[PDB]
Amino acid sequence: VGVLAAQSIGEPATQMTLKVTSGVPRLKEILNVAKNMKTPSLTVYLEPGHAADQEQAKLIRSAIEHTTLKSVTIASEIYYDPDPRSTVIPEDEEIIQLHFSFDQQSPWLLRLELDRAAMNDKDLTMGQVGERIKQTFKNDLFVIWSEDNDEKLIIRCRVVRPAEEDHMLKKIENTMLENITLRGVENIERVVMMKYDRKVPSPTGEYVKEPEWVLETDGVNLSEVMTVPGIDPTRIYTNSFIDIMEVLGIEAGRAALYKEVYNVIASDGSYVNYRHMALLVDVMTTQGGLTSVTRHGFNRSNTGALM
Amino acid sequence: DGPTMREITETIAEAKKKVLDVTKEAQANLLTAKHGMTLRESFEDNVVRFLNEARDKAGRLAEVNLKDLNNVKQMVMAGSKGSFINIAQMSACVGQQSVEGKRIAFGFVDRTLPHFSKDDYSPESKGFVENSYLRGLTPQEFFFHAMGGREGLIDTAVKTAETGYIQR
Amino acid sequence: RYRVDLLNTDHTLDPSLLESGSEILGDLKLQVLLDEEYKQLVKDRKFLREVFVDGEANWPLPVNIRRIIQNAQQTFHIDHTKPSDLTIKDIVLGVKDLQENLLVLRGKNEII
Amino acid sequence: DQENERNISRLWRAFRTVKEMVKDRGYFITQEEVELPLEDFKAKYCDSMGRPQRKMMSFQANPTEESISKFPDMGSLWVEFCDEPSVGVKTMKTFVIHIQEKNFQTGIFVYQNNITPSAMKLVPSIPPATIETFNEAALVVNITHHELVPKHIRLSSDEKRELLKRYRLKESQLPRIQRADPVALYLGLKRGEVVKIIRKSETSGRYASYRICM
Amino acid sequence: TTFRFCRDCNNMLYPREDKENNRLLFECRTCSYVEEAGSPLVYRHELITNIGETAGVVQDIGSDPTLPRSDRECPKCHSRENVFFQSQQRRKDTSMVLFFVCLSCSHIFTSDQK
Amino acid sequence: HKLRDQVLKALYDVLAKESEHPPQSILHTAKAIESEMNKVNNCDTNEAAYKARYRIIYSNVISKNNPDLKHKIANGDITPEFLATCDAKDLAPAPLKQKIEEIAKQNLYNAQGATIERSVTDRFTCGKCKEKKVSYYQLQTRSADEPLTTFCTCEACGNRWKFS
Ligand SMILES: [Mg+2]
Ligand SMILES: [Zn+2]
Ligand SMILES: [Zn+2]
Ligand SMILES: [Zn+2]
Repeated sequence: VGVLAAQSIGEPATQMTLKVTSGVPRLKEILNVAKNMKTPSLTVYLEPGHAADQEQAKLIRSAIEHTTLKSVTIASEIYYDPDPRSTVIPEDEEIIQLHFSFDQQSPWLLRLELDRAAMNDKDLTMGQVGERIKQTFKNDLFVIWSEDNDEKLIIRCRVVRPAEEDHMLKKIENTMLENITLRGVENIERVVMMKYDRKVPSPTGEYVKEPEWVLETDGVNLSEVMTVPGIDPTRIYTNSFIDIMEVLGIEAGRAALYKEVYNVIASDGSYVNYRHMALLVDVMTTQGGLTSVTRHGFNRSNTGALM
Repeated sequence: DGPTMREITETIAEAKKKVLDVTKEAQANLLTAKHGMTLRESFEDNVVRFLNEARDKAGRLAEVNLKDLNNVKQMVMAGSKGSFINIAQMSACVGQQSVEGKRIAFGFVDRTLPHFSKDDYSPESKGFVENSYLRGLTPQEFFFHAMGGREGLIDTAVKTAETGYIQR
Repeated sequence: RYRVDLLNTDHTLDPSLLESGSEILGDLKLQVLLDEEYKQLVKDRKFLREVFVDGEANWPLPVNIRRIIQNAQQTFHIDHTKPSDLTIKDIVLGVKDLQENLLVLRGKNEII
Repeated sequence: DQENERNISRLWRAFRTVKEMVKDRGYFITQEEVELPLEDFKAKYCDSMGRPQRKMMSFQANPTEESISKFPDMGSLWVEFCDEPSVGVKTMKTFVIHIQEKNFQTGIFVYQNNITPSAMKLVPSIPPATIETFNEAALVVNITHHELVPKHIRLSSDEKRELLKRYRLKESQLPRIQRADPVALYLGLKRGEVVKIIRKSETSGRYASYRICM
Repeated sequence: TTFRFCRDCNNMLYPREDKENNRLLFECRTCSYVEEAGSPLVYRHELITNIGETAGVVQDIGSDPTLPRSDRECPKCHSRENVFFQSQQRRKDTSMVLFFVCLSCSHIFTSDQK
Repeated sequence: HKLRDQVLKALYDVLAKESEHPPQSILHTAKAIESEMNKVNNCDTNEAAYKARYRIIYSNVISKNNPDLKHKIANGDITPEFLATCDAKDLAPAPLKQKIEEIAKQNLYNAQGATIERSVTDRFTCGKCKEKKVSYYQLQTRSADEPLTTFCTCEACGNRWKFS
């Protein structure tokens, strides 16, 4: 049966095509893990209590997607401001008494400006990010920022310590741009919304194509994504079946793996009976863990030396 | 039939006219800039969708005109070989040959082939195929046709070795 | 489609379909048999709706039923008028007879 | 408000998950107890305004009548939530001494964050008592309620012996399951235990299967 | 933002701060020449730009025969001849705005109307 | 009493600095003490969020655009209201407001993704629902010995198939 299954699954691999990786290299990567993905896409369904609430969907995407300073940084300039408590720049003067209503610092001003649109698209106000950059050090950085409602959002920061300024301040600038997370979970990228539908049992006892809203992405994680509120933890799903194995369990892993391989080979040239595919999936999972059929993978087992 | 031929002609012509209108709208900078993809990508999507609708509308018209004693229509709806796509392809138009979805790339600078003027996105420019088989081609269309076929051959001749390895 | 009520009104059979169907209208025993197999069927419906969330009808399966009963019709030459010689008792016991008589695993223990 | 509220909610959900874990491992809990309202738990186990006092709502539990019916040996189990972010060796030492004094055999521990290996080294002490550690974020979501995982169920050694003598196997060719699996730590099983698994099959719906812990 | 050079010796000037008079003094690291700075601006990163679609113009663009020709006029000289061509910047998100250069007014103008 | 004197002095300054002069200075310090005593009602100088709301209202006053906030806050728009408002986006001014709504509309559009539309015809028939709403698409897969595949999909339900 396994031999017949192997020949059956082998036949339509010769009729393949070559966005999202498909075709022969995708099949090879799936069958021959390769702790590497090339497509970290993971699917997320909302809470069913939020059916078609677009503001809810974008609130969720703002909650889930990681950003940096560089996501919102445009204007990053440096200045020499001699008076510590009076600005040479004539625009920033009211903010002095805004924050002024702790002296032994360099008279060197670093100054950052962001986008209003790229600020509140992700639904964060500038007060808490000024708070965030304040609290991440609190010891070395005297940090001043404006109101939200100003025409140009500004950050004023200085190094405080009771010659040798430029390169230190440049490196600290580079560090705060490259490292400081804002919200979300890192290794997750841009996220978009499709208007999918789903066959759903009717209250009168029939079926109906009903719309709903979904989340897709370009990054992979599992240990954090069910934690955030407003999310179905159950029906989450990812192509990257190794992570499903590791987080959930090997039975869920083989189910997900069979689902993925069925999708790939049913993209075209479908179909085959389920039993062959299931036999293959379960025999390559039946060792308590994933096992690619390599020179090293299944062969390094308690198995006959001649095979 | 000749009247059906000129209906094919004017169908392709109005497709070209709407393409020109969309290009003009792009060239005056005001567009939707459709969500998800980029401005140019949306432009490519619009022109591809327009030309494909042109092609198969032409094919539908040709097939419904075609007679009941037509022997190759008898062949195809009899089954064995050929299809509606084959008949339309060989009788009315070809559609834009392409490699990997994008139409024929800017090989030389600023343009497609060195034989047009600079900086064009017209169906002739990139090389949407106008004519059918029967009336002939222009050399540009001939060349693009060769491009697509050669792509098919090379992908087959690599995938055969790869699928043999994975099957074994 | 499936509701049969031997003493009630709306889903009652037409007794022109069975010679021994007029007199049985109101019998308790036959009604109990019909009701319990009806409950069996509705629990099966719930089970199927659980084990397929979508609702797909067509599925791969062993031996076909439609064509085999079709050729049964066209070989033993059923007409359009005669009520059958069948009994409700015969049908509802024979289905369970064949139900147990499908035998894939020869064995004796509880697990088998 | 800031993340105080989601911290409270996460603790609430973790408490929920632990409760169902103790339930389906076979220990007598009212099933109604797991749907305790979030605001009710907040009022019940916060001190003044926003601080939950994790040391005190930790609770004891007992095997069900059916649990004793299947197996002859489970003592009572005991759970804990420390407040310390990392876990101190002396704190866990007091914990394990309390477990030994109260004569329990199952260690159910929850850490806020990482624990030193100098605490981890005396974790496998005092046999036959066994000790286990979970993370809250690891137990923020009840894993079984994900629809992809099938049902899981435990066996007796008697039933395992019956299974072996029926299918004529010998103990090794049967498919395995890792000890470090999430469902394995969910069920708390150790080596030598056999797990029956039922999943919703697509040619017969209900379908037997078997795994051996290793 | 430009890099001044010491007029006594053509070398890259560096910023260095006065110790007490609180002024940026661009002192040469080669020679002793020093100069006060006009603005407190020193360094500028500019992580976002959108620039480069226009330039590269020679005074005889139209001398090349390969550029196409149109009949829209220059809105300074009203001559109907023209040379049109697209952006000189090539990113994957540059626009299909067009640039129109004439010979009579010798002027560059566009077709955007937002 | 450092905060309850500092914010009172702040409102002393931001009401004396107005073109709307204070001859009713006792009324204005009544307004200030009302503002501060409802301001503490969130925090009573015991919560760290006290200074944030103060910064919001303070810089909204000192914003200019707009200056008319001073006039409307001296002629009405009572101060215990304007802790519970949290209307910082809503006020000072309205052109910035409609700018924000345009921004939000633009972002909500641009977060939407790819929606390739799958042109259909009635030429073939589905397998699941057997409808002639075929989301057809055409492409070549196999070797040189054949034409295209005749790929098929139903858009009425989702049924993908192929023709021979
Ligand atoms: Mg061997
Ligand atoms: Zn010099
Ligand atoms: Zn002109
Ligand atoms: Zn359909």
